[PDB]
Amino acid sequence: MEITTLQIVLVFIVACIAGMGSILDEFQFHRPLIACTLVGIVLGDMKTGIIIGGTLEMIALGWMNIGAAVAPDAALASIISTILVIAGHQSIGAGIALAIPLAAAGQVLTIIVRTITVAFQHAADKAADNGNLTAISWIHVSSLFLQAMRVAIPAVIVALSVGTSEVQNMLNAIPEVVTNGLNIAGGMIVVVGYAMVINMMRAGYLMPFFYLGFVTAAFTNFNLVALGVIGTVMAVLYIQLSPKYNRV
Amino acid sequence: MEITTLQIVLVFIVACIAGMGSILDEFQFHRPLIACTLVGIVLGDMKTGIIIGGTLEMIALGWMNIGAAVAPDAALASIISTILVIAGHQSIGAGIALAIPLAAAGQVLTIIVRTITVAFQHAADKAADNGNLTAISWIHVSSLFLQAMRVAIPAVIVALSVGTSEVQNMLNAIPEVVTNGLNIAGGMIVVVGYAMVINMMRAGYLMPFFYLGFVTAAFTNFNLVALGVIGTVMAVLYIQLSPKYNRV
Amino acid sequence: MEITTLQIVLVFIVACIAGMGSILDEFQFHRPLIACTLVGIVLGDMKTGIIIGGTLEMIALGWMNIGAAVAPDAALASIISTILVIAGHQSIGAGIALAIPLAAAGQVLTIIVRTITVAFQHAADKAADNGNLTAISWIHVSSLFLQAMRVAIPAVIVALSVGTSEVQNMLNAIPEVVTNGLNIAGGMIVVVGYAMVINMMRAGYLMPFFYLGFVTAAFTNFNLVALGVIGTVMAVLYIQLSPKYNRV
Amino acid sequence: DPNTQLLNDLGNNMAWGAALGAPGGLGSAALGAAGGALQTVGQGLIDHGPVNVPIPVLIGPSWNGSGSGYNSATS
Amino acid sequence: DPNTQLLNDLGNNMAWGAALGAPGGLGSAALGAAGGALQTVGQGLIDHGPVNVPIPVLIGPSWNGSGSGYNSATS
Amino acid sequence: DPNTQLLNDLGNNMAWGAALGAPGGLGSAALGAAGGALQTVGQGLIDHGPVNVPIPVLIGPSWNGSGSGYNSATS
Amino acid sequence: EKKLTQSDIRGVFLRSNLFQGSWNFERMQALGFCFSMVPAIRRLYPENNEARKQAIRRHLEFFNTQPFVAAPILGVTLALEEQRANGAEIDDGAINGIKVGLMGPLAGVGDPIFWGTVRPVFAALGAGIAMSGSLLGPLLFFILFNLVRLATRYYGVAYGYSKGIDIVKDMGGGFLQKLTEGASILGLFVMGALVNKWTHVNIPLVVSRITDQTGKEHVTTVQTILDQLMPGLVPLLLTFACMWLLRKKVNPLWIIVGFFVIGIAGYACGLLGL
Amino acid sequence: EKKLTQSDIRGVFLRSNLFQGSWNFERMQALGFCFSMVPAIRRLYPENNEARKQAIRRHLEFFNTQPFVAAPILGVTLALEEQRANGAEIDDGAINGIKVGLMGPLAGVGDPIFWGTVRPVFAALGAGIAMSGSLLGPLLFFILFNLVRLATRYYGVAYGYSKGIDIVKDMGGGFLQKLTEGASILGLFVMGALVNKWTHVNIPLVVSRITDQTGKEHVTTVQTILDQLMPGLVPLLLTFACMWLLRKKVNPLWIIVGFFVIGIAGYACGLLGL
Amino acid sequence: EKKLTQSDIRGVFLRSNLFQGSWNFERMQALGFCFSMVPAIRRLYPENNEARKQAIRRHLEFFNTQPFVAAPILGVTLALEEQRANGAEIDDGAINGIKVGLMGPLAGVGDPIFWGTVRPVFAALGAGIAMSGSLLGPLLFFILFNLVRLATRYYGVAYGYSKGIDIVKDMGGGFLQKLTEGASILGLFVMGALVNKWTHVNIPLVVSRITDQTGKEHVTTVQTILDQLMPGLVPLLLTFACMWLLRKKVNPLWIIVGFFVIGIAGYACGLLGL
Ligand SMILES: OC[C@H]1O[C@H](O)[C@@H](O)[C@@H](O)[C@@H]1O
Ligand SMILES: OC[C@H]1O[C@H](O)[C@@H](O)[C@@H](O)[C@@H]1O
Ligand SMILES: OC[C@H]1O[C@H](O)[C@@H](O)[C@@H](O)[C@@H]1O
Repeated sequence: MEITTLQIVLVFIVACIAGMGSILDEFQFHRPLIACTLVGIVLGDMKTGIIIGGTLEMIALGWMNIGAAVAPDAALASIISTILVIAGHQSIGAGIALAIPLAAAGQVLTIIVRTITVAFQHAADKAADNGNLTAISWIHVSSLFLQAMRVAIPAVIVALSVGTSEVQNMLNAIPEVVTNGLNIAGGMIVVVGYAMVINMMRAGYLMPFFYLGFVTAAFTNFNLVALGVIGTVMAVLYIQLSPKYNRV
Repeated sequence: MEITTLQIVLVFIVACIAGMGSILDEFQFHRPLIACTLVGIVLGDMKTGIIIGGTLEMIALGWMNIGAAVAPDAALASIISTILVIAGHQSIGAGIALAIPLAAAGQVLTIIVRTITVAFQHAADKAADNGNLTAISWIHVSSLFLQAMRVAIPAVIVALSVGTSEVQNMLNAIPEVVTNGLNIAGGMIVVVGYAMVINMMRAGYLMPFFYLGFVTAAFTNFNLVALGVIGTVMAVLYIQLSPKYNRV
Repeated sequence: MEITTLQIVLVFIVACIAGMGSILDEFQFHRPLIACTLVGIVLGDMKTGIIIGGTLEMIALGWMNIGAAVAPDAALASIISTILVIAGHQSIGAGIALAIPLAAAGQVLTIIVRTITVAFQHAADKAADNGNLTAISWIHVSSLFLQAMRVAIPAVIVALSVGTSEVQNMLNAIPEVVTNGLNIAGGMIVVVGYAMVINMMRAGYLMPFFYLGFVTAAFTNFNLVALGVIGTVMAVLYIQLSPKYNRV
Repeated sequence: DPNTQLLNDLGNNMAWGAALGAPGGLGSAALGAAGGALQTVGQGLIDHGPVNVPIPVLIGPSWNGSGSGYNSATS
Repeated sequence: DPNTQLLNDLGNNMAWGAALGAPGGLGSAALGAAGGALQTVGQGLIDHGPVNVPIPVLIGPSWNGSGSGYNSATS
Repeated sequence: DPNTQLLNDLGNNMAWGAALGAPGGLGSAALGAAGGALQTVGQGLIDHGPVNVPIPVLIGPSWNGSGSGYNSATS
Repeated sequence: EKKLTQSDIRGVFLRSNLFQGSWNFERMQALGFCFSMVPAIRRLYPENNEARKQAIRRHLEFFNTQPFVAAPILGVTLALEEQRANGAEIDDGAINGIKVGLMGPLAGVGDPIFWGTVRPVFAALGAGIAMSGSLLGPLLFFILFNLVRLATRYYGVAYGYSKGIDIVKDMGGGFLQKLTEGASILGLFVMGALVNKWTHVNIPLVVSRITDQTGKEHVTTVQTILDQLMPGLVPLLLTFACMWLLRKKVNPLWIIVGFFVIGIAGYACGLLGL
Repeated sequence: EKKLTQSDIRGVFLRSNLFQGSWNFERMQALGFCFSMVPAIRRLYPENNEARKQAIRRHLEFFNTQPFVAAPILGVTLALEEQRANGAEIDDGAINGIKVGLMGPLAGVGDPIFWGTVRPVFAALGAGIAMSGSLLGPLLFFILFNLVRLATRYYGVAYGYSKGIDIVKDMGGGFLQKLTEGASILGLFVMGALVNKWTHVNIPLVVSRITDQTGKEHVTTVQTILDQLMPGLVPLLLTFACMWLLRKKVNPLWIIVGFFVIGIAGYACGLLGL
Repeated sequence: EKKLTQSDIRGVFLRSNLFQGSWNFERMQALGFCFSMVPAIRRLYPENNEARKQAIRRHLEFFNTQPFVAAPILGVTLALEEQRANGAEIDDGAINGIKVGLMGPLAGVGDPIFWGTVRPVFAALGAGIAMSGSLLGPLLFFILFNLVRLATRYYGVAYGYSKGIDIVKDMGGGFLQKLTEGASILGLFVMGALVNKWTHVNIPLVVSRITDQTGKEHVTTVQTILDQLMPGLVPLLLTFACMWLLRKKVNPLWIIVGFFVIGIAGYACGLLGL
């Protein structure tokens, strides 16, 4: 099918919202359950969009971002796959077969943008020395635009060239090593955020509680709720003892 | 078979002893292993009584009373079932089929009596204001009589009307909701005794040990013996620390 | 086959080295992987010696000596079995069938020698009162000779009478009760070394940590590495608290 | 058709909840509209009934190599 | 017949144990009779041998909904 | 033949490692010879490849009655 | 001065056999505790002046524990009351304080041992022997259980009295508060464990009904989710609710009645399962 | 004096919706934290004298936590900054001290609850309902998730401010250091647990290949041995390496780039598995 | 003054290779400890006045630990003896105190590591390679094990001496007692774990023999009941019995002989199983 220019503008807007929601992680506009239905509404049948979103959500569960470990980015997959299904006339299974390479591509793109925003952070540092608060507000809200374009631009390119199968070919440019290598790297970058927090805490004498938390998670069946309860109990009891506080 | 009046008196006495032992929980005269054999002795063959007691004990294991949670009361079952088997000429399996409804009925009766004895407790309160110790002794030992009659009266009614199957019909008056509802309620009244003890302890700063004991029982394989050992160890070590005691 | 006198001398020397290494437990000259190859080299083919050592090592894994609990002593087995295979012309399986009774015999012999060396210890005590250091050196290095002969003498007796099957018959003198009784006894003598250390520590107020270590090893999946980490953490935290040290 | 009916129900309930909270003030208009929307979705969910999905709880970032499902305890 | 024999044995042993503790006093007559009865039941149990029952240990009030048998660890 | 070749390689490598550490001193001659021997056995092990044995870790004195293999957790 | 005769310990021991027997839902086992101390209060307070009524009211307070391990508490309070009647000043909150402190651990380790391992082991032996139908079954159970019960009662009273007359001999050395603190810690730990172990709430509202494994049907309910978050969470919340209600001076009888009504009605409505 | 108007709390609440949005690898979520406090610094420091620049630089420091549970920290720092601008002396290391102390536990229990149980439960309900294809799926997910997110954000800001204005009302009673100490203990415990639970390193170098059980093939690798010694040992060593590198004032960006290169190259070389 | 030459450390290192070799059941590894310190006592006490005999008797006391991790203890006592001979007053219970304090943990984590993981890993590699029959098996085992043993011995002596000369440089700061207390805590913990893990008592007296599951036969013994109560209870009681006997100044040799006789006789009588 062909797409009217009004639908192109609408899909651009939906893609921008999904892109911003990808980094904000607040309203969940980037989850497939919402993005797929919005694309389906602006493109045609809501029926297919809702079904694709429902099917893709079950895969996308557990696509958490955890402290500098970037997940496979459900936004780009959930948008481009439904554009390909509703407009490109493909089966739902065929479209969902494209969810994983698209997720890897979106992961690469968002990693690049998150390295770029360091320039914005340093510009905010420079604006601090002048005590300019409005500059800080503009710098913060102006770094969302990049994350919006990150999803918006490919989602317009795909929509404009739907009468071709070249997207599936471009999906093979990232062969296998980066598709799986990124997840492997993310299996270790989870450590970095915790390391930075611990380094900033500057409490070396409380480090025994770190090891205690480590081995306890390696040989027991404790939840994270249970571990939170235990940690609170030990904090309270440590403060009750510790004669630094119980001084006459 | 018919029952001589001497055997009626003897079964009344045995029922009274079992009823008192039900609440005392001291000599275990209410356990089927003893009550069944005593009824068999006073009624006829010891052989059948012993066998019924042995078979019913294996069911009655784990019919503990735990702090205001009342168990299904083995006394009434163990007495009436053997009266029905030895005198009413039924199979052992048929008599033991009646153990559970009879247990539920006895549970209801003992709950009612345990609510009644609150009047005795308040009478003891009133006797305290006069400093009358003999009144306290009489009030305490006079509250056993109700628990004796609780088992004695039905166990004489059944014996006198053994030539009828109306007991099995009266057993269907309590349909299903109270038979199972009482156990469900007892799945939560175990909490009340502990709550009352904790409320009376008035140690809010030691409450972290409660939660510590909770989660430890939810995610580990520790015994209650092991948990007792651990609790003693933590008590000793807490006292060793805690500068409130190690004051120069 | 017959054995030349030079090979007899060489096997005597190898047996002496293995015997001393049995008690020293330093260079692992008593492990079958080394003793078997050395005997094979001095006797003939290295091929068979290496293969026998490799096969017997997998059995001998976990033949640790733990604090007055004496293991089945791989040295005597690993020497006599290969002498019987290479010189006595038996199958490897048949020789390794003799590993366990020979291990039990060596266990008996080393237990006897370890009780004998108490006389050497008391002689060192007497030499202390004269302040004679050279006497102490001679007494210590002279108690190895017994452990060397312990393996050397049977390993020469066997080599000199290889043209007879009497060794397999002498192996049946220790019937079954001492072969298995020694391991059963060793299932409890592991306790004695720890008991002696604890008795010498003279720290009764730290004994709660013993029980804590006991039950933790009975109901959890913790390693010994994990238990070491936990013990270090508790030691550090106990010292951090404990107002005996945090005194103003 | 059912989707349009659901949308109409949502609109009506949100408007009614906003109207109910008018005397309380603008700070209560939101607390009324939110209640209306929540009641709409709850009523719809109750009508739908159970669901044929695994319902995961306390999962982690299983996309790297971590365990999958309930406490990362599945290899 | 075996039951009557067991009763006679119990009576004889309790009487003998009470007699043995007579010089100690009334406080030891009980400690003798109890020992006699315990020896009777122990000898009988040893003669009987093993038993065909599950022998439960550290069970709880499984009649509400708790786990059944050894630490309430059986659903 | 392979065993003799391995022995010759070990001798050559140990001699070379000892020679390399001559300027450091006698305390470094040992640190050179040990490195040579270690490199020899490591190269041989790499050539051999994997092995068909269970490779036990953290075992205990299972010869009395204790559990066998990895933390004495096998009855 | 006034001291407890030997004859007044057996009197406490003999009366402790009927420790329960006046068991209420309001003040469980309290009247039994006051009943088993009558021979002592009859000696320490020979007259009805004012201290007799105070002594009686002191022991008609809530007291719940395993019936067999209550002899040590009886002995300890015997020693404390002897000292307090002789003149040494033990407030009023150190007697009830030690009683309540010892109630916790003794009930927490008494039930899983006596109603726990001890009674059913002997009962199972006796029942198995009784399957053939010999008197050895009931006789074994009766004798073996009572020789443990009587021994623990008598020697618990004796040991508790003897050890409690040493706790007061160094009054001012901070021993009563140490003992109360340790007993409270251990009791809180074991009660927290037992609340999880021995309670059961089941809410069988089906949330998902996936069907696979050629018909395993894998039903999940609200209880499944709650158990994945924290096993026994609902009984823990109920414990806190009961504590809050008892704070507001609500009679325990109404709490128990409410629990019975909730259980029966919830099972009837089908949202409490089994 | 200068105090925060009610209108300046909503301003902090509204701006906290865009808490991320400037998310760097260098100072993650820091610019968002400084952005959501602009309406406060605009009131406490009306002029650009010198304290305005110090106040701004104070909040452009590393700050990483779960986005939803950051409202309490925002409220607490609002209270602290109000007191510090009014005159009471709060150093500079007690503000950043409390911020970093609260960062740990809130990120350690925020992720396994919001990205953990809360989001996928609603998402699974909505997805299952969406399989038939009704709007109730997405609407359910959207409404139920946002009614939790907005509630926690707004009431976290309010509660954090209210509770933080009481921590300073008794300054000198040693409350800030107590809170920092407790938060650090809990945070260290949960982070230690999460480092083991949520990381994965796999080294698939085959060590032994025994073949038995009619072809079970029982392959063991280096990872098998390491997991038998201590599960998650390699990520623990990597945590210590990262801490050492951060000690030496290495930019975190190069650490992250090195991690990406190591992962990709190791998978290409076949010694990092999956 | 008198100080230890470099040549007197190698002398201690070289003699520590024969650390065992006079291994008694009475004072295990004690004569080896006194033998490996001869080159030091030969320098600190050049004459036989009275301190030489005291120094010798100080080291002929019970000393049992893993042979490889005893170099640190040797170095620490070298430093302590150097300071004590130079004049600083360390008495006779801080030397033996630190020795016994370090004996515990080093034996508790030395055995499960050297006789535990380290030796059988190399032995299994060598044995597997030796199945084909190449010299690489024994050579691999020998070289890899001795390069760890020698390294740990030499550098343990060096590190122990160097770190022990810093513990005394601040004498009076309460460091020796801190170290002794910490070592004792860790040692007690690990020994308590090992008593449960590495002991085995089995009493195969059949209590019940239920037969079901078409012949599973479900035999239960006394050991089954004891293991349900507390695993390893009998070895724990035996540990306490041994400690009591050692309190009464019973020679350990008779305890060991009694254990051997009990084991053999019990297996013969059929009440000790396997
Ligand atoms: O948990 C730490 C936190 O770090 C960043 O702010 C984001 O990745 C969040 O999604 C994550 O929760
Ligand atoms: O355990 C508490 C205790 O409460 C009451 O006294 C009775 O139900 C006992 O059976 C129970 O043991
Ligand atoms: O572990 C204690 C230690 O005791 C003795 O020295 C020897 O048996 C060693 O093998 C053992 O390691």
